[PDB]
Amino acid sequence: PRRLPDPKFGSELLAKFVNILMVDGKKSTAESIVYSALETLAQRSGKSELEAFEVALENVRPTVEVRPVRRNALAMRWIVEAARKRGDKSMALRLANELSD
Amino acid sequence: RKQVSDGVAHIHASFNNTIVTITDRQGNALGWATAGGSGFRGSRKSTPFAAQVAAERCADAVKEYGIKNLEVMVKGPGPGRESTIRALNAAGFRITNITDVTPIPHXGCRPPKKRRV
Amino acid sequence: EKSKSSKEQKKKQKVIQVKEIKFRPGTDEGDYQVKLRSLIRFLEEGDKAKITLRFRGREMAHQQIGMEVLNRVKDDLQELAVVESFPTKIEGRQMIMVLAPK
Amino acid sequence: PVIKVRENEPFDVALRRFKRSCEKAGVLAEVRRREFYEKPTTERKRAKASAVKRHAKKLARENA
RNA sequence: GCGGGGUGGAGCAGGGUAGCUCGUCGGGCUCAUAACCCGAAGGUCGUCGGUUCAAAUCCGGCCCCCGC
RNA sequence: UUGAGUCUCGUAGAGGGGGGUAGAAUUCCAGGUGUAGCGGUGAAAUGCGUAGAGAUCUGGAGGAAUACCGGUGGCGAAGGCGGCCCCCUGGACGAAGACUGACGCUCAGGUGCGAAAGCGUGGGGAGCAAACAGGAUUAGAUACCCUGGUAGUCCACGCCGUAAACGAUGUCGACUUGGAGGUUGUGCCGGCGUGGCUUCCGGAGCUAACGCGUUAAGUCGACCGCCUGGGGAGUACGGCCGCAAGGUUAAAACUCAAAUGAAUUGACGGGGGCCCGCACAAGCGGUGGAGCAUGUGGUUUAAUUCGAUGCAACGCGAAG
RNA sequence: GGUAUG
Ligand SMILES: NC(=O)OC[C@@H](O)C[C@H](NC(=O)[C@H]1NCCC[C@H]1O)C(=O)N[C@@H](Cc1c[nH]cn1)C(=O)N[C@H](C(=O)O)[C@H](O)c1c[nH]c(Cl)n1
Ligand SMILES: [K+]
Ligand SMILES: [K+]
Ligand SMILES: [K+]
Ligand SMILES: [K+]
Ligand SMILES: [K+]
Ligand SMILES: [Mg+2]
Ligand SMILES: [Mg+2]
Ligand SMILES: [Mg+2]
Ligand SMILES: [Mg+2]
Ligand SMILES: [Mg+2]
Ligand SMILES: [Mg+2]
Ligand SMILES: [Mg+2]
Ligand SMILES: [Mg+2]
Ligand SMILES: [Mg+2]
Ligand SMILES: [Mg+2]
Ligand SMILES: [Mg+2]
Ligand SMILES: [Mg+2]
Repeated sequence: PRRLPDPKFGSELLAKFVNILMVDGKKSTAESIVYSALETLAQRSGKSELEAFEVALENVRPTVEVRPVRRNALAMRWIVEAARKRGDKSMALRLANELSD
Repeated sequence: RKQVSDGVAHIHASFNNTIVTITDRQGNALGWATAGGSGFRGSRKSTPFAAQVAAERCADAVKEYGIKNLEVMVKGPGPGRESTIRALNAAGFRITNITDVTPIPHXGCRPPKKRRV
Repeated sequence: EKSKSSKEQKKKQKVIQVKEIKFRPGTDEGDYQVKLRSLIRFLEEGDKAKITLRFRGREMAHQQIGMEVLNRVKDDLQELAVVESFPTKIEGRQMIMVLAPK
Repeated sequence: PVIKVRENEPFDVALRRFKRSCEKAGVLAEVRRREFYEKPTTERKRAKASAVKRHAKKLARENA
């Protein structure tokens, strides 16, 4: 003004991602959607779940110059926004399909 | 057509518009291009970028004459003074002498009245 | 193309704009005549005139004062004008007679 | 402001020299003052206020 | 007599594919008002059909209506 | 002979009048090259351009003004005066003397000079530009803005006689602490003096205060001009002056109880400077659309009890 | 950044 690691992969970037996906404090609901999405992603790509997630972020990450914290924050926000718009049936698959694309 | 080794880039940089004209050394017109003719209209013309584009299209007009040397002759207080010559050098002409024309009366005629705005 | 010129000559066809003189329930003869003059001009120079009367606060309770002003304009601008529209109700606080060149 | 690019000089360095040649010579300031007519009383008034400012800054530099 | 046109209340755009202006109403903005901004309601488009895949559209009749 | 003049020698200066001339720039004309824009604004349009513009280059024509130097620099009674050169010409200042011997100061009336606009006659006319024409803007736009554009601006001669013609400060003389500069002489040995003009600050003193302050608005003397509440009014009438526009001299009735100056405290400013608050920005979730709850306005009613109304009334007094 | 009016 005028004046925590995600517990399944050790990436805080995914802990942030859970938080952006989360609605109404429902953090466990959010966690399941994202993990389900990452395993789905891995089965239809074939990496460790972060590499595919990070390649998916690289395509969205915007370059006034965006600095790298806002960059990944924007990317993840745009991914989640893009995912929620779609007509795939669950958010897990919406997220998996959006990440794939 | 004729080939010309060395040319002259006359940059009429007014406040509202930029005219870039490549001539021979004797001031015979080879090609010209303006910010107004570069898909900028109104006060879009009076930016450095619109002059930059006008320079590039002027360079493209005089590709056939096979010019590599240009002497620059910038004239006026226009926003696109330096952006033209920068973009002319980017086209790949070796800029020799860089020179400010700009007609100054030594007194001369009475100017129009000040705009009350 | 200088084609354009065709339009410039085309554009020497013409155009009517409507010009809006706002009267108030109690404007005085002097200013009436000034605004009346403005309209004569407007009209004679080939233009329409959205004449508006604009009741303010309680004045809305004597709308009939207003209507008399309009009716005076109609009756003065008689040989110059025909009265596209007259009002009867007082929507908002306004009465918006539109006159046109006879 | 005539700037021949000397034996083996970059453009960016050469452009800095040209812009500086114009800045010293007084071309953009000169064109702008000659854009609209200033009548002598305005000219003289402007020249007085500058002289007052210049001098008053020296008396602010002094007494300090 | 000869034509034009009949299009939301207003008037004016618009071979099929109806707006635009101002009313008209409500909202927003403001301390308040005008200005400004947004939304909605208003036509079936003179009528009668034929005719065109299309009827504001095309073609005629008719109602016209004023200009003349 | 100390005031006031004259002479000798030298100095600085946009002082004045006349003539000539230089370079830059705008416009225009004629060509060459060239090709679709140019110009303009807050945004546009009018306008200009394929009968070739704008741009660029060569040449020509014409008028007006003199960049830099340039300076709270200079000169002039004031108005004003700015390229360079010559001719004619006015004033100021310094150094030493020599000379005249109060020849002085001020000045009603008078006489002349007197920015710009304006007027008459005849020229001239690039640029600029009242009026005007068109294009915009707007509630309107007789404007501000845009494109054009006539008088005029320029010259000669004559007229006008006014300006915030201001230092809003009459002219002349004498006297009265200082400081820092500028400009222009001059003596003496960069320094040390000494004259003229001039800028800024400030002491006593003065002043309502602001301020002025050896260039006084201080302390005095000479002479002139002028003021006597505001508006009416620098108007009417009369005279004088002018071709005219108008100028100059200059009231009264009446009406008002004020008008006014400087400064103080606020407040305010589409004045400047520095800060803060979920004020904005960055976010996340809403309201505004739907249904319903609730309050209010309105309307209705026999009554729809009274109160709360921008922020700071409206699930508020009412916790039923 | 500039619109007026109580
Ligand atoms: N017309 C009416 O009755 O009302 C409208 C008027 O109030 C508009 C208002 N106008 C202005 O301030 C004038 N200032 C002087 C130059 C002209 C004009 O600009 C205005 O808002 N301007 C805008 C431009 C504009 C005009 N119409 C719509 N918009 C503007 O930018 N004004 C500037 C400002 O307010 O600082 C400035 O005055 C300006 C720049 N350029 C121009 Cl033109 N004007
Ligand atoms: K006498
Ligand atoms: K003229
Ligand atoms: K005091
Ligand atoms: K008289
Ligand atoms: K009296
Ligand atoms: Mg002088
Ligand atoms: Mg003067
Ligand atoms: Mg005297
Ligand atoms: Mg004159
Ligand atoms: Mg004359
Ligand atoms: Mg002009
Ligand atoms: Mg003009
Ligand atoms: Mg006087
Ligand atoms: Mg006086
Ligand atoms: Mg002082
Ligand atoms: Mg006094
Ligand atoms: Mg008089």
